[PDB]
Amino acid sequence: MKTLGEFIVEKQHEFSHATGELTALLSAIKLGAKIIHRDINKAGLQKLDLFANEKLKAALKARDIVAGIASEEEDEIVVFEGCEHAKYVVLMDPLDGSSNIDVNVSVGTIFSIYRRVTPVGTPVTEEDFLQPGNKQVAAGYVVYGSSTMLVYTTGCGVHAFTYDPSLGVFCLCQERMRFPEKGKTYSINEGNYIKFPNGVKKYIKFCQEEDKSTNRPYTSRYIGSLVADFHRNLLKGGIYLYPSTASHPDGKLRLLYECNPMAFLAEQAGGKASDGKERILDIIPETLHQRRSFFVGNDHMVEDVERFIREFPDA
Amino acid sequence: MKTLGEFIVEKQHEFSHATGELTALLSAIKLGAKIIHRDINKAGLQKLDLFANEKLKAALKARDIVAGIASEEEDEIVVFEGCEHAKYVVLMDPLDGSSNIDVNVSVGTIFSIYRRVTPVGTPVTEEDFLQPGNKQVAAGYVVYGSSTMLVYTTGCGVHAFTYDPSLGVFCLCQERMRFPEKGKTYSINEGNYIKFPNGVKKYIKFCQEEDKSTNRPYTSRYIGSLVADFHRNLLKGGIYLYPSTASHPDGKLRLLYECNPMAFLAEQAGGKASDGKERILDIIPETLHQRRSFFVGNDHMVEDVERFIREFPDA
Amino acid sequence: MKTLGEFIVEKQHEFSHATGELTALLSAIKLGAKIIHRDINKAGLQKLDLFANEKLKAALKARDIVAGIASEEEDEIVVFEGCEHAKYVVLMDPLDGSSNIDVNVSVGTIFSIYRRVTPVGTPVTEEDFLQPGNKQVAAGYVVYGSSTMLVYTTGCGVHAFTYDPSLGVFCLCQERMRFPEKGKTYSINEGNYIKFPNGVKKYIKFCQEEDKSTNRPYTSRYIGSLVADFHRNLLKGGIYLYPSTASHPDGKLRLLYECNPMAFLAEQAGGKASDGKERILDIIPETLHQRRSFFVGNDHMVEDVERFIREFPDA
Amino acid sequence: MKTLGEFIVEKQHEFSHATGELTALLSAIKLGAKIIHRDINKAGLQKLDLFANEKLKAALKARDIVAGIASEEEDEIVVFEGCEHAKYVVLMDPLDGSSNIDVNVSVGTIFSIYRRVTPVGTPVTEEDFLQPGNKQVAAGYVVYGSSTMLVYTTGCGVHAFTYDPSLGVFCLCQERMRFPEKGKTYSINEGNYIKFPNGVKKYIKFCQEEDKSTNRPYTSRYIGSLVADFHRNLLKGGIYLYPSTASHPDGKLRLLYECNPMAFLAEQAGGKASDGKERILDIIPETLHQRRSFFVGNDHMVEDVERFIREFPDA
Ligand SMILES: O=P(O)(O)OC[C@H]1O[C@](O)(CO)[C@@H](O)[C@@H]1O
Ligand SMILES: O=P(O)(O)OC[C@H]1O[C@](O)(CO)[C@@H](O)[C@@H]1O
Ligand SMILES: O=P(O)(O)OC[C@H]1O[C@](O)(CO)[C@@H](O)[C@@H]1O
Ligand SMILES: O=P(O)(O)OC[C@H]1O[C@](O)(CO)[C@@H](O)[C@@H]1O
Repeated sequence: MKTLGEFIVEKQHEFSHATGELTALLSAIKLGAKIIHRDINKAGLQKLDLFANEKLKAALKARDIVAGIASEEEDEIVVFEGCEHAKYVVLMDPLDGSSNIDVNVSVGTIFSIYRRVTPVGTPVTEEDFLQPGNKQVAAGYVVYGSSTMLVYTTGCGVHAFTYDPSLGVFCLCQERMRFPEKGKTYSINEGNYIKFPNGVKKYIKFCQEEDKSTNRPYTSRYIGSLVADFHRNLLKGGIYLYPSTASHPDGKLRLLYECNPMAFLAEQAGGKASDGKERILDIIPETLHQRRSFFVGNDHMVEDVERFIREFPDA
Repeated sequence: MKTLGEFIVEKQHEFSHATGELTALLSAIKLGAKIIHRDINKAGLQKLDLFANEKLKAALKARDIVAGIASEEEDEIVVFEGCEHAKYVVLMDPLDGSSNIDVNVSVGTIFSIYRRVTPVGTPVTEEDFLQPGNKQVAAGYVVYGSSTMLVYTTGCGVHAFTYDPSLGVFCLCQERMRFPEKGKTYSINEGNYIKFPNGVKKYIKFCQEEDKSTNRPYTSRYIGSLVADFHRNLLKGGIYLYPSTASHPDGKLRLLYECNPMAFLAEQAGGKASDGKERILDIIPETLHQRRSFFVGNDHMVEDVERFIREFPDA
Repeated sequence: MKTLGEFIVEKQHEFSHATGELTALLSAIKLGAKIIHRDINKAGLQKLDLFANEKLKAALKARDIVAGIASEEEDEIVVFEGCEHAKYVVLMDPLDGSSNIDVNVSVGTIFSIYRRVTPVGTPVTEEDFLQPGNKQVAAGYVVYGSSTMLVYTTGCGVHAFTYDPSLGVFCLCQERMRFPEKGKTYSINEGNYIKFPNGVKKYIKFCQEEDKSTNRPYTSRYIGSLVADFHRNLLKGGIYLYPSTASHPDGKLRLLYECNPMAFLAEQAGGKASDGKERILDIIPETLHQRRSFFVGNDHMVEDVERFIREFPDA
Repeated sequence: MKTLGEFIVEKQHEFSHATGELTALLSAIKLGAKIIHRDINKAGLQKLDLFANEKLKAALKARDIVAGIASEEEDEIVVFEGCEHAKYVVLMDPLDGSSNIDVNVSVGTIFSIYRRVTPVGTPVTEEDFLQPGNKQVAAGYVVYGSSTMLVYTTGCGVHAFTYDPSLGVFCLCQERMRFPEKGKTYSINEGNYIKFPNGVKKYIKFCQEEDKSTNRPYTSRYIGSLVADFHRNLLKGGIYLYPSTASHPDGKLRLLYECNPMAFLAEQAGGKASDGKERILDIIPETLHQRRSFFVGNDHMVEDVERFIREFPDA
């Protein structure tokens, strides 16, 4: 058995070799993950979003390693007083899958870590949080399901750890997660069908056609939690889609707090992350809460989606 | 706080007032639930189906309260040697949602309890397991999600309990679960679209139409675990569908191990359970592993499905 | 692995064959044990005595199996309203080893169960609680140490179970506990030396003499918790002593809440329990809070104590 | 609530301000503590000494922060291959209180940390482990009792943390532990009376005299585990004694693995640690497994012991 902290130490080559800092950063994350897990694993016994938000903020501030954070739950960025010396910033989706807490269905936490651009000693600015996904030095998520797992990458593969309640520690369970050769599952809220872009509706149809030669029709799975749907598709192969709709002209997901980190992860796993046309990681952010269409998963599936959008433009 | 065992004692009027027996029966179930939960909550650290199966069988035999069991994992019924005196039989789906174990997604256990028809002292026969759903004296499920819960009914409402890891006991969290007034979510594997009965495809379309007056289009949620999808729809309102397809001419779900218990539960919660035409609970079983189309959830939604099937017969 | 409840079922011959009742009784005890354990295992994170007291009382009342209880923490007996039909009474030392809670040292719970003498339907009276130890139908203790264990007897051996935090259940770990052939440890608060009866001081000296032929000098162990000292001496052999002193003319331990149950246990394990002269179990109680000198453990050691008291009377 | 790791960060002034290293060191310790706790909390469900030994060694090697270790269970010192660059060495008593594991009585782990004297890059030598107690830069213990706690010091007070099973993390419960103004408990194995040094026997007598003005006679407590007896005496006041006997001419405790660390702790808490004549921390070690008489606890009590030894020399 190998713990997360022991793995961090063992993989010196990652994170620009600043091993000491990576341990402090993830230590904050897992502590928050342990705390949130505790409240969630006893939910029965707009509320937990705030709790997760506060717990993660406080833990990150307590390691005196982060200069400030950006949260999907907050309007502005949060500058940690006394941490003007820190050189890292974190963006996070404290609790992804809000509609799943009360139903005892999987939810998760997403985090994205960037190295600040603004001078140390001084206070961080939106400038530090509006960097393109391709500049992240770290990203990952925590999934609170039948078991609680932490998954992350720094640019050298996707590593997964499982919390062992018997010990109270996270243990390595998979060192190099990779999408399988092909996918056969699509995850999308088909309820919003009529309002989907025409190219996406064509793709859906494609998925439902009978062609055993290509494993079609595909299987449909949609948990309602991006972290949970992503996790499954990475292990079993599949694609997750959330295009623009009536309610969300520019998609629903936040580009900075959700799209980029999951994109950095999908890619490090051999997958692909797109907004239907361009690479999510190369998009230049314009606002802190900018949303974006998201298509992530097996490369061939995302490509298919991209192709249908091409051949069938304008919803 | 009130435990499951203390609730059993307090609700003497239920289970034909044979309180002592109900406690032994559920004690077996929760023990199995605790054991399975342990292996599942540490899965990372066709396999668990067998483990759950053996654990539940052994626990039920150890209470010397059940005469024999029928399992979805077994070809024949299991007669408990030395229990020919027992007067109850149990049918069970040890682990529902096989495709979810490896992905850390919710799975569950389903159980159905009948009073034997064959004379005590003698060994139980399929006759005891081929009774119609409306004769069950008890039914329920265990859902292993962000938290582990046990849900059951004996004919007087649906009761839910949450496992408290801090104590190692199940506590009441909801004494009378009821479907809300209306539902706005449909759960079905849309991947199998083209092969669905024509009436179901029409219903799907119905669900996707824009009519704010009726909360349409509906939301789409499909976890892939019947227990998890059912649980959510009961708390939030919704319908779960699994019609006949190419792969499953008579639906996929087993009538005795899955349909009947969930049906007894849906009904006790104010919902409705149908195979598209008739009431699941009044169907006379023909074989031990008989499958059946299943439509369960809010009454108005099931009725809609029934109506479309009527107006659009033959797939 | 075998659980406590499964062991209860398997040993039908015990408890006058009223198996159903024994399960309800111990179920109350272990629930209280689980609850107390939870608060104790997080003490750091005259107070717990009250908490343990209330929790045990409530659990016993909730099984609707006990008519009333007598507690070392209470002045009077407690009559359970609505339980006038119950036919069992319980005496208990909710938290034995008060001076050990704050220091993270072992403490325990002791319980004694009698069948009532007064007519059912009517309310129990002190008469039901002032019966001699030899009439107990059940007795045992819970020890909260490095691990939490429940130990009990109904008159057919001493059975021990260990709480498995991984499962949240008590498992059999020893079905027939017996004192070893000989003991080599004495447990007494030697601080109260000068005030000990002369016969006891002689015995102490005896214990400290050099005579390898008899394993002397003996080892001295005194945890300060009767349950913890008893437990060790039963597994490893030894004697526990608490004679009369300046502060306690009639010993410190309560005859009904501490002496009798531990005596019933010592005896069932092949040991012996005395007040220095007579058998604890045959003493006729005079008051609810009557105290008594106590000498329990390996038979040969208790006999030695009895002999010195004889040869050296009057402190 | 504040975690151990967050406290480490907050107390930068300690450990020569090399905060990053202290976190890695204690991280190893607590991981070992979590692992051992797991096996101990399920002992029922010469053996654990070895298990604790291996687990602690491996954890320390995995942080790549220690150059080598000295264990009470090992004949020679252990040089960590690949860690010749490390600049810290650790001496440890993996499992203190061997005679307590099987009886579910408290046991603990003791550790002592020194900065190496030999050149980095090269392999550590006994020279690095034979330094006097006053050169330790860190010391502490883990006590596995009703709850599991970690206690340590670097020279600025004694800090205690309690493991929270609900979270799987150690939380601060006491930042500055100090012996109370006076003590009233003595901990010694009085079984070895006749062979004790004459001065110690006089002290024992002293402890048993009646003099309410000085809280005499004192209370006697002896758990059999040095870590557990020490812990209690520090919280409640008291003295722990283990003089030379027939079996142990130079006392039983090891000077390096037990005496020094506990001494560094006693002192940092306002107490005193002596071998009956000189200060334990200033003794120059001669051998790796050198034993020594030990008298630790409230300063006035140790002084009394020292005085009686003076006035009554030669056993
Ligand atoms: O309810 P909808 O429209 O399907 O949105 C679900 C999506 O929203 C989120 O809950 C929040 O971004 C995602 O986790 C999930 O994929
Ligand atoms: O993979 P499919 O065809 O969607 O089937 C999923 C269904 O099968 C089961 O896993 C087994 O009955 C159900 O729990 C679930 O609803
Ligand atoms: O503090 P003392 O006088 O040694 O008494 C300790 C005894 O008192 C109790 O704490 C209470 O009866 C026992 O558990 C223990 O054996
Ligand atoms: O069995 P004895 O001689 O009292 O020795 C007990 C002492 O030995 C140890 O178990 C080992 O050093 C200590 O923890 C304890 O204080």
